[PDB]
Amino acid sequence: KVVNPLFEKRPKNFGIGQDIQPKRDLTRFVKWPRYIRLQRQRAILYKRLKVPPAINQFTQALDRQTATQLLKLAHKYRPETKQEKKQRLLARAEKKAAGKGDVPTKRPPVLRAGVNTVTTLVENKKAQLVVIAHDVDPIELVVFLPALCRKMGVPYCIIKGKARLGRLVHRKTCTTVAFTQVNSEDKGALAKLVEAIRTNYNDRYDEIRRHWGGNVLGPKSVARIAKLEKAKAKELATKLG
Amino acid sequence: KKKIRTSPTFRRPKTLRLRRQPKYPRKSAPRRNKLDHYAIIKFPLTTESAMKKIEDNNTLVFIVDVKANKHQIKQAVKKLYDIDVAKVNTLIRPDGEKKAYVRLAPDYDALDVANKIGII
Amino acid sequence: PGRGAPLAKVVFRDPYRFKKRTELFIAAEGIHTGQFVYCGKKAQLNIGNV
RNA sequence: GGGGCUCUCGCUUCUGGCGCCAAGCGCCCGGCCGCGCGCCGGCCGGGCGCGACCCGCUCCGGGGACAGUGCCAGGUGGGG
RNA sequence: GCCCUCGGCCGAUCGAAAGGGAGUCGGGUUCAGAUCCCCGAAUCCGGAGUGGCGGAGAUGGGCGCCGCGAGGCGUCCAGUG
Ligand SMILES: [K+]
Ligand SMILES: [K+]
Ligand SMILES: [K+]
Ligand SMILES: [Mg+2]
Ligand SMILES: [Mg+2]
Ligand SMILES: [Mg+2]
Ligand SMILES: [Mg+2]
Ligand SMILES: [Mg+2]
Ligand SMILES: [Mg+2]
Repeated sequence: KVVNPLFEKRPKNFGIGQDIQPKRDLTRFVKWPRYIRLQRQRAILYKRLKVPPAINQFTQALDRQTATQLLKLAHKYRPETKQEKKQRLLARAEKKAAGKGDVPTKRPPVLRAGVNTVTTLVENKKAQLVVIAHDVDPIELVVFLPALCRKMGVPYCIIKGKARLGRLVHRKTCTTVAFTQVNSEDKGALAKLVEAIRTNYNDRYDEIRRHWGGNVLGPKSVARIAKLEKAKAKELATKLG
Repeated sequence: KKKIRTSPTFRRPKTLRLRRQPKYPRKSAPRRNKLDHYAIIKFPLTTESAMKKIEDNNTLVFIVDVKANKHQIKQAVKKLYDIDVAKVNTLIRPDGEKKAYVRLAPDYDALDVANKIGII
Repeated sequence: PGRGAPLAKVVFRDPYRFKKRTELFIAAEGIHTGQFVYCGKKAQLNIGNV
């Protein structure tokens, strides 16, 4: 009603040979740096190639629910950092001086970290639950653990993120963590984790041994193959019946 | 929903560059200027041509350091003779020394300046 | 120079930025200055079209 | 009406012109007086989205387990 | 200082005292120098934040009034020749 008559639409059509193209998204068509290209092509290669089951088993990781409750339990058993170890030591020194002395005070259960520390616990049957990161980039430090945990009978699970395990032990990255003995109020929670872990990893280790990975072609290759499969099936169906 | 790439070229992103904040000076103290004004002016020329310049063109002829330029010669003559100069012409002699023809300002006379300098 | 075939200087519009692109086509016989040449899948059969 | 069904899943050919840095629409965020009852009277600025469809794993295309490369074996080798 | 936006000489650098390359001429002067010194006429490039002076932009019409008229006041509209 009061709109100024001078205003009007000025549409530009972007057909071929007409008004120049708008500045649209070209992320798909970007000359990327070589380090970005290398890591993206490495991901595709793991999808193309036959991935042996010893390497493919780490693709099967814990679900988001179970990972949360596992880390939630594991947070109650974090190794103490440098600060409160000093406070524990300073309190021990003063308590020793006046006047208890030794006072072992039942050294609390703690989460054991490091691939070398955990593998000795598994060999010694002293680990109750082993948690293995799925993205140990030099993937030889843990390819033997799932088989070692199976034989020794300790339940083991694979979790997403070596950084999450690292944050559990106040470090950048932790390859594996293990559950030694646990407090009584947490035994039920650990028991609720073990039988679910044990159903998904230890019980089906035989078909984990045979489950190869990768061997999936690119979407363009799949689409054109499917087009050809549909291409003749549209006349074979008419042929039959 | 806004991280867009309107160009098919990836360029190195601009990251801030800190200015140097050294924890110690590399040299303890700055070296004094060796080309001071006593080094710039070595000695004045007293040849027949030099005398001709003094009482014809109101010009003082000097032998100066080879690294001194016209601006430096101008300042050097100004402070240690308390005179004002109009222009400085410079050549390098075949013997390797640099010679400066310093023309004084009209209100200054090159004859009494040469008299009190001592090159009459 | 060194070539016994005329070269045709053809100016196109850049489809993505406001600029003029200059090409150096090999001149097919019969093309003249001021002629419009059309390049693409949908170009029609004429002397000079690509 | 119309869906499994096909091309399109398209905007440029008579001219020696011009063509970029968004119009428009929608949703908001600030300041102004102020109907002074709130989507509510109107004025200066700023942002986002659609305009410019969605998704995806190789930039696009052409070769390809060949070519090629490394090592050895036989032939040729007054080019040396 | 940071952020947004824009930004391909798409190649460092070197390579000509005969190629490209703004702008100095006349007279006088020395034993030996002059388009370089002196005299007199110019000229190119660069600089001026507080802006150095002028000139241009840029300074006209409409309506109400005062005023014999000329000329004045208020308001409105123009004005990148
Ligand atoms: K041979
Ligand atoms: K031979
Ligand atoms: K030259
Ligand atoms: Mg340094
Ligand atoms: Mg010189
Ligand atoms: Mg021989
Ligand atoms: Mg560049
Ligand atoms: Mg050079
Ligand atoms: Mg001579």
